[PDB]
Amino acid sequence: AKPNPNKQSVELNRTSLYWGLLLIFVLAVLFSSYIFN
Amino acid sequence: SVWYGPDRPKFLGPFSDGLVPAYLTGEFPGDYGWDTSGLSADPETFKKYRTIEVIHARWAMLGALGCIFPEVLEKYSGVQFGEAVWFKAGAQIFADGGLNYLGNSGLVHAQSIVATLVVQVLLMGAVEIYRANGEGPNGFGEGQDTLYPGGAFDPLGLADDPDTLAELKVKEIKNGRLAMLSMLGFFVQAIVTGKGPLDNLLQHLEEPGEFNFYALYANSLA
Amino acid sequence: LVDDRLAGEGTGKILGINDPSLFWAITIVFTIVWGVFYVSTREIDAASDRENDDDFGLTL
Amino acid sequence: GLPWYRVHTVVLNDPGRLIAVHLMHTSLVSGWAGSMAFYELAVFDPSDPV
Amino acid sequence: AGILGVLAGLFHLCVRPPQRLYNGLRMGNIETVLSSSIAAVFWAAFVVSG
Amino acid sequence: MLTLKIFVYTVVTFFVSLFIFGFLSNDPGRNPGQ
Amino acid sequence: ALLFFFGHIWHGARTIFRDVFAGIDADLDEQVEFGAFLKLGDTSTRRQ
Amino acid sequence: GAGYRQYDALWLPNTERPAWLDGSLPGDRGFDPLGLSRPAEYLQIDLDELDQNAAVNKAGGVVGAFTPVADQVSTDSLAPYSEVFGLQRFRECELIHGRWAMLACLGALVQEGVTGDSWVAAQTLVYNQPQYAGIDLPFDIYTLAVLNSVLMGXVELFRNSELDPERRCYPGGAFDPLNLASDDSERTQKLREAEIKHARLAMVSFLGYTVQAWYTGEGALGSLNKFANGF
Amino acid sequence: DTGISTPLGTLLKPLNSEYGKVAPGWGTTVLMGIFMALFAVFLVIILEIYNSSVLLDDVTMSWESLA
Ligand code: CLA
Ligand code: CLA
Ligand code: CLA
Ligand SMILES: CCCCCCCCCCCCCCCCCC(=O)OC[C@H](CO[C@@H]1O[C@H](CO)[C@H](O)[C@H](O)[C@H]1O)OC(=O)CCCCCCCCCCCCCCCCC
Ligand SMILES: CC1=C[C@H](O)CC(C)(C)[C@H]1/C=C/C(C)=C/C=C/C(C)=C/C=C/C=C(C)/C=C/C=C(C)/C=C/C1=C(C)C[C@H](O)CC1(C)C
Ligand SMILES: CC1=C(/C=C/C(C)=C/C=C/C(C)=C/C=C/C=C(C)/C=C/C=C(C)/C=C/C2=C(C)CCCC2(C)C)C(C)(C)CCC1
Repeated sequence: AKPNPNKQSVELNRTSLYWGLLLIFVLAVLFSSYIFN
Repeated sequence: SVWYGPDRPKFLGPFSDGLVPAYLTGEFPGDYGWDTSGLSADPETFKKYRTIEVIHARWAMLGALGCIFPEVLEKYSGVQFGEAVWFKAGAQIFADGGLNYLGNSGLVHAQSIVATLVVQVLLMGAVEIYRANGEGPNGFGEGQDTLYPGGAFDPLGLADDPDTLAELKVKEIKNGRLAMLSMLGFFVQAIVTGKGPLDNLLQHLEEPGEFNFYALYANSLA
Repeated sequence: LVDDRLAGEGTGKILGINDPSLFWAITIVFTIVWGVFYVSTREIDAASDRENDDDFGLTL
Repeated sequence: GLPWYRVHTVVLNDPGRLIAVHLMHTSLVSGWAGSMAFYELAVFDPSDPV
Repeated sequence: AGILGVLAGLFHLCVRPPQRLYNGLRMGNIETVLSSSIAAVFWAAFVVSG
Repeated sequence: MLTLKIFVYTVVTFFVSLFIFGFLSNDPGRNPGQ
Repeated sequence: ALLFFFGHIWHGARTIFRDVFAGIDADLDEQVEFGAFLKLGDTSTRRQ
Repeated sequence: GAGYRQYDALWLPNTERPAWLDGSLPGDRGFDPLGLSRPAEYLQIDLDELDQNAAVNKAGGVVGAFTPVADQVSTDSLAPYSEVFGLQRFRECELIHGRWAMLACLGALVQEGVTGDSWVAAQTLVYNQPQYAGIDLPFDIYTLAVLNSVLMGXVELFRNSELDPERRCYPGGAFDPLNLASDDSERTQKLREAEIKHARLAMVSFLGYTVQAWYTGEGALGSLNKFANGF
Repeated sequence: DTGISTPLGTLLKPLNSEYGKVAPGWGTTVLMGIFMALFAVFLVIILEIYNSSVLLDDVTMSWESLA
């Protein structure tokens, strides 16, 4: 009916982007070394 | 409308203008102007004859459907009655297994002819006394028409409009007259051919120009 | 034989009916649909605000 | 705006969309069950159960 | 357990919660339901693992 | 196999009867014409 | 099971402490004064 | 005026009738130690604030005291009565329970006498092979199960359609063909008292039946025989 | 802006009508505590049965009980 009153917009700044990229790549390093066996 | 008044259809087509009596004015369903013998000149006898005709029509419709149903259900189905022909289905009460409904040994399993006759006498006498008196138990059905009651006999309410009621009356009387003629046909065919009504139809459809009354039984009837 | 089958191919049956059960299915379904359609024809015709006399229908 | 770890809180006070997201989760779980069963059937060898 | 569950479901359908318990457990919130359900499921996970 | 034939016959006749009795139900009057 | 124990703890803390999810009140010094009230956090028992 | 004592009688020789039981109902003996029919009082709690756009979201407070009115039937089909804890609804439940218990007691006794099987084993025997008085029925157990569910559902949906709380217990009409207690007089009140007493007695008797079978493993006639052949 | 009407929603409406209705006071907390205590005792009993901290005559508590 009427527009949903629970509308929100997500956000992510450059610091969060850098932290996420670093976490992804470090986890990839460690567990790729362990998964290739 | 189409079926009432002076412009209604008549039973001789264009030749029926000079044969319609003065008392068949087109007031009741099924009025086609056929009173050549003048047996309904008296209004009281006319009313009694109308009641008799409608009751006969209803009974004949039920009888035709019930005479043709178990024979159809025995050939084009998996049901196995003790006897499917209508004029031979009364002797099942003397069989070893009794009368089994739909061929099932645990549906009715009637064994005594006298008990069924007594129960039928009681029930039919009660209902026909109620109908003739026009007054059921505890004053049930008082003030209703003795031929078209309605109310408890019309649960679906298909006759709540007078025009629809008149049209349905015409339909009922025409179907009933056709059923009466068909039941007379059933009786005479059973007497002459000796086989079921469906057997005659299927044998005729096998070869219509060869299996009919004239080619088989006409010359042996004198 | 080794197994069982309907064995009806290339026979020439009327409407493919090798069974009264099939005949009854066809007839019952057709009659039900026709009966449902029959009672609504008076109402459907009245939606055009015209009587179903000899001049009824889409004409040109 | 909302942080990335608070996105699903929009349906906290929305019963209809709460039902919707629960239905989506159930659909995903059933799909996983069916797909896993098919994958295991494609690679199973029932020749020797001993 | 099924019989007891039916009986307890009828009880909880018929009887309203106490005011003190309502205020203490925040029965007007749905996150309390979430927390209790999470507790129950991790209890069940420990049991099935053992 | 006969049960499957009966079921398919029922379905087919149902849909074909729907088609016929829908096209018989005053179809050339459902147009936006004046 | 272990991860869901953490989840239970987090969500219970969030549902009980819901009014202070964005932060504590601006002036919260009288209630957190040692020996100001007989009962902890109760402003109707100011003594001792 | 001799051979007895002249002597309202309650459930105790010296006790007082509760305020909510005024003695107008048929079987009213002033018996309610737990006060289940006492008019309940409730409270209304305001809606919790769950807005994500607000700084402070406090819980809900008490709006005010709230005592509802019960024994009112509406067109809900899923909660017709105004409240669960009402005297009229409890009376209807008691009457339905009692009628079912009377039928159950009489039927268990008659079936045990006629067939010779215990009323507990009769269920399994009929499940394995449907029968009645030694006559095998022409129906399958699956068809019987579906038919029983459908017929009972239809009957109870018909019964639920009533809206008058008085006629929900005593419909009359087609259910009183002989017109025995269909008016407002002293004769109907005595019949209602007898009905409620029989209902209570049959309820207690069937609770008996069930516990006795649980403990001794016998039915009703079986329990009688086991008790008789134990002296 | 009442909402969207629906036959099923109207059928199920009375089941979602009493939001904040509560029983005044402590209500039935003591009965629920009694049930909780009984549940705790039952859980302790079954845990000790599995743990072999309690030994029963007819309970084998082994793979051999499948015989
Ligand atoms: C590890 C510590 C721990 C902590 C700090 C919490 C903390 C909390 N719990 Mg959780 N919880 C835990 C473990 C824990 N829980 C466990 C193991 C379970 C069982 C699944 C639960 C199940 C649970 C429920 C069902 C609920 C909470 C809720 C809550 C909140 C407050 C209510 C509370 O105090 O419950 C009391 C918690 C206790 C652990 C204390 C009881 C102490 C026990 C009974 C010891 C008795 C000793 C024992 C019988 C001795 C013999 C045993 C021997 C034979 C082995 C809060 C977030 C409540 C809530 O508000 O959620 C929003 C609520 O609804 N919890
Ligand atoms: C109401 C409609 C009616 C219908 C549709 C049928 C149908 C059938 N009849 Mg029956 N019949 C009826 C009434 C009816 N009959 C009546 C009232 C009687 C008593 C006189 C008979 C006596 C009867 C006999 C003695 C025989 C049949 C047989 C037959 C078959 C046709 C072959 C034949 O020689 O017919 C000839 C029909 C009659 C002697 C009289 C019919 C008079 C009615 C009023 C005519 C209905 C008109 C018709 C549908 C269309 C016009 C065709 C025709 C008049 C030119 C056919 C299955 C035959 C059969 O079983 O062979 C396998 C056969 O042996 N019928
Ligand atoms: C039972 C199911 C369950 C449910 C319905 C919720 C529901 C919620 N959680 Mg809780 N939570 C749970 C269990 C659950 N939680 C558990 C087990 C933990 C411990 C790990 C937590 C810890 C937790 C935290 C720390 C937070 C929440 C918050 C929230 C809210 C927002 C979540 C969010 O938007 O994520 C959006 C998520 C992402 C964009 C991506 C996450 C992807 C993860 C890292 C891995 C990928 C997952 C994989 C595909 C599927 C998992 C498999 C399955 C077996 C788990 C929401 C009310 C948030 C909050 O409270 O809001 C105010 C928040 O901060 N939860
Ligand atoms: C004739 C009245 C028409 C009224 C209006 C009809 C409207 C139709 C709407 C569209 C329907 C299309 C789908 C139909 C599906 C059901 C049929 C089907 O699959 O049957 C498939 C079945 C197959 O039957 C098979 O039979 C075998 C033994 O022979 C075995 O028994 C098999 O098990 C069985 O399946 O065939 C039939 O039923 C035969 C149908 C014969 C129809 C004759 C029509 C005569 C009158 C029309 C003449 C012109 C027809 C067109 C010619 C030119 C075409 C370019
Ligand atoms: C109109 C007119 C006019 C002018 O003026 C004059 C004149 C001419 C005289 C007139 C005419 C008339 C006529 C035609 C008549 C007819 C009639 C009929 C036919 C009837 C039948 C009628 C008929 C009928 C009822 C019938 C019925 C039947 C029945 C019930 C049946 C039953 C049954 C069944 C189910 C089955 C089983 O298994 C068997 C039985 C048991 C058997
Ligand atoms: C539309 C439709 C349809 C279809 C459907 C379908 C086809 C579906 C599918 C579905 C599916 C097919 C689904 C799936 C899903 C899946 C999932 C959901 C998964 C998940 C996973 C995960 C989550 C994982 C995780 C992990 C990893 C990665 C590693 C290790 C660790 C873990 C385990 C954590 C049909 C026609 C039928 C009907 C109608 C409608």
